[PDB]
Amino acid sequence: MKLNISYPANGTQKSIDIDDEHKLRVFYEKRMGQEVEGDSVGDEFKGYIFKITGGNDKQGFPMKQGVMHPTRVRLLLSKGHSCYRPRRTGERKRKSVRGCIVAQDLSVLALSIVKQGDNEIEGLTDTTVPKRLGPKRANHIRKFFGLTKEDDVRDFVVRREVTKGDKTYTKAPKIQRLVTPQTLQRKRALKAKKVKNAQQQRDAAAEYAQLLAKRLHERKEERAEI
Amino acid sequence: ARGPKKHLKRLAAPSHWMLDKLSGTYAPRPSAGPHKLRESLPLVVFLRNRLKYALNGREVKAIMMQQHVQVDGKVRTDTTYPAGFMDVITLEATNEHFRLVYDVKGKFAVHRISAEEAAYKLGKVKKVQLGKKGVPYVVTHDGRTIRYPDPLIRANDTVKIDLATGKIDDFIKFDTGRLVMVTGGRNLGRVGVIVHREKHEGGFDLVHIKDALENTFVTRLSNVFVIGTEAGKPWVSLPKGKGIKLSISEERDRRRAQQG
Amino acid sequence: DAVTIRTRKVISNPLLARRQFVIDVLHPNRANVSKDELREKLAEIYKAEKDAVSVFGFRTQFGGGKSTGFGLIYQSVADAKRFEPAYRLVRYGLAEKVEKASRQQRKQKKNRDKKIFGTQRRAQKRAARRNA
RNA sequence: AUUCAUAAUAACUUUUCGAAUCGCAUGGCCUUGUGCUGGCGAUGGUUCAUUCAAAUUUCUGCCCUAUCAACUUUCGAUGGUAGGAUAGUGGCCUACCAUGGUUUCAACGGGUAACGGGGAAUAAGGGUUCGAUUCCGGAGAGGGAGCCUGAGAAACGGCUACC
RNA sequence: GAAACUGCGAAUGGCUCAUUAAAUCAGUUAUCGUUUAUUUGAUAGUAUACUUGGAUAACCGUGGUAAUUCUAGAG
Repeated sequence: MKLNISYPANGTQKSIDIDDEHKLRVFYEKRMGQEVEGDSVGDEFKGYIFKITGGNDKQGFPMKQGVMHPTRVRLLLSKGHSCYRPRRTGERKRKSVRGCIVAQDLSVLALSIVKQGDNEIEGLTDTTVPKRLGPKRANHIRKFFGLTKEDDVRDFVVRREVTKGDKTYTKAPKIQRLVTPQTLQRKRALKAKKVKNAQQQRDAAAEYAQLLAKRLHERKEERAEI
Repeated sequence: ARGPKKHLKRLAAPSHWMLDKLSGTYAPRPSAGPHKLRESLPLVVFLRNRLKYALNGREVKAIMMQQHVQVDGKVRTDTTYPAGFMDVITLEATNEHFRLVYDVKGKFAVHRISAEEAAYKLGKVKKVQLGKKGVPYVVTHDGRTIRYPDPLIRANDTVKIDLATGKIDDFIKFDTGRLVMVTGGRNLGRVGVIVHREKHEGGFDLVHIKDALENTFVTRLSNVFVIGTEAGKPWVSLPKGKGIKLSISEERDRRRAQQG
Repeated sequence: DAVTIRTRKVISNPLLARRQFVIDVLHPNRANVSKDELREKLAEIYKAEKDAVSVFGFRTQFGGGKSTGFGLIYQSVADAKRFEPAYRLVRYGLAEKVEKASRQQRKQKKNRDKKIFGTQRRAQKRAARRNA
């Protein structure tokens, strides 16, 4: 029963394997998201606490949160649910899924390390990985670099440089919600168009009012000659 | 049938487009727009089958993608734009102008006009009523809406509209003695002058008309398009014929006479 | 032998910046000339370049001899390339017939991309790892 | 032709929307500040109009059959009042009430080797026969039913279930 | 210029004639009895703002099932 542990702190994943069925009882009858003590699992695992994040059964079906069964059910899955991707808008498929309760019939158990123990795993704790891209929206740059509102954000976005022999350069994301004179001009244009339209409607209403009063005048003479 | 049709079979296309039978299965389907599907002429027909400016519809697409072709002055790129009665089509690249007008034989003849002429049109008043905020408007036969019209205007009246600002220049009251032009029916394309109107409550009103040559012909009120104020003075140019019907023997005589 | 070119129904076509007319060849004692030959004669007559001239649709009257056709006189290679389709240009040489596969092969490929979500590299490397 | 449009008053609302969007040119004004400003446009938005549609809907008109003369009304049949539901009218459905509705001028039932029509064949005239099928209208996607999405489908080159 | 998100289309078309006999359909009406993307006209100044937040895909990365246009954990 392979165990798919991952350590979010370092962005590290390692698939291990446990065979001795006497050494997996600590997970039996646990649910998804519940915490588990790593002390009883093997030896390299003293002090560890894991979060049960998921799993797949012997037939390959994934676990789903909220199905409190230790076996499989069939559900009408739609958009927004786990274990389903709609193929067209409004589609719903009835699919077989594995419950969120852990038994011996699982093939794999997915785990997240909540807190490191005392030893090190060769590739799950000692090493790290970086986040593949940096902030792209302006205010997330401010939040993450602790910048100020007034600081120039244009030149301090992180760049990644690809070295294809020669003529080498960095590639930087465009900043969305960055403020430019273009944005100000567009806002001014829209406000001015609202102003102009209101003006011209007021003028038209006034002119029609004078047309009404005019024909009132001529109608008064027309009726005053009878 | 589950939803709106997007194809028009060739045999189901209106006959006044003179579409040849054996070209292919389908016909242009005029887009939703200012005029009815049946009583309009889509631009691809106008710019291909009339003027021969294009050998096919792909070249019609190319021509209109280059801002060449205009309807009522505005630029249109919808190949199937429902151009209809009184519409003005401008072609600046060729230095040429047109106006869709019913030739007496019953169709849309290729009516060339001048640049000064290609800046206005005419519009029948469908109805008059108050919108929101009590503002009065009148609806025309081309889906144009105009606010603050003359307080005297009622239904069945023709208005002059400038093609640039969308404003009304001048209009006509509907009464006996007006030059008109039949919009539908068997009397299509012919130009007459109002003689009398008979009012049927709940039914369809009837109008009695007379050509320049003395011919009294009746028509549904809904097919009457006022085109002037008196006899002999239209507010637009008229095609080669001035809207008077000639019998088949008359036309044959004229063809022999012209050709020698 | 005494080939003549005769034109009627001439349309000046500025919208496509070209010119449309009908072309008749009066050739006796001959089957017919190639379209390209009419392009060189049209060029020499109207002092325009060869690549600005395009002709098509040639049919001969019953009894041999006279043939009709249709031609275009553009006003640059640039224009005759802007307003023209690929097949005429492949006829002349102003383009190349693109080396696409058969229609069945292309459609079958496109349907075969419908069975993969995401990038092809991802599926390729995934299947390679699972086939170890 | 209206309790129409439109308007007013008092209140109401798990507050609808009255633009935190995008491209190219970059101008003019100085009280020179990354200043105030402003050109063609993309896209979007409430309501009304129009256009493309839809859903109902009036009147008249279908082949053979009585070895089909009564039919409908329990469980809606015909009508009334009130509601519910619908996009909306309406027994469309519910509650109460009345006993009605169709028929020899052929109802109702049965047959159809019946989708309807524009049309086709033959044709002195009057007729007879045919129309699955190039256009228009309807209906269906093995049989049945039920839905999602969407302006629009009871959709099947969409889903769900049974056979 | 891939992928993916978003939007739009997929209710058109094409096929068939099984059902269906006041049903469909034809001509003729009605909507003062309703919904309507789109098109085209119009049309809203209403009593942190040098422009607010947090999610996920695409992507790298560990995988599971004999198998499907199956998908799960993690960044």
